[PDB]
Amino acid sequence: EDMAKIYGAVAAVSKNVNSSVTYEVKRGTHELIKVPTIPHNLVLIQSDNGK
Amino acid sequence: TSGSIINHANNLNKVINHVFADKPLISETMLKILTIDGTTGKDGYRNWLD
Repeated sequence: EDMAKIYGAVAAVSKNVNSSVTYEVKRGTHELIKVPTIPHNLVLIQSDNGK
Repeated sequence: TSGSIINHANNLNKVINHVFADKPLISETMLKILTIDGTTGKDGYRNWLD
């Protein structure tokens, strides 16, 4: 029974090692909006008689 | 190294926790010697194991 207890203690320590890590890298990634209409900012002015 | 200190502390906590689950590995005769000072009994074995 004592040997069973000791081996369980040692086995638990041996399992405490760590395999790896995982993470997502996203810094600097910004979303893009979409612009439907091109701004022209033009106005046509005409005389009343069209001169 | 701090790596050794951290690794030793966590590993020893697992050993102490395991040996006191179900039937304790150490007998009640030995626990009484370590408990006289005032420790709970888990700490006495932990201190002795160090």
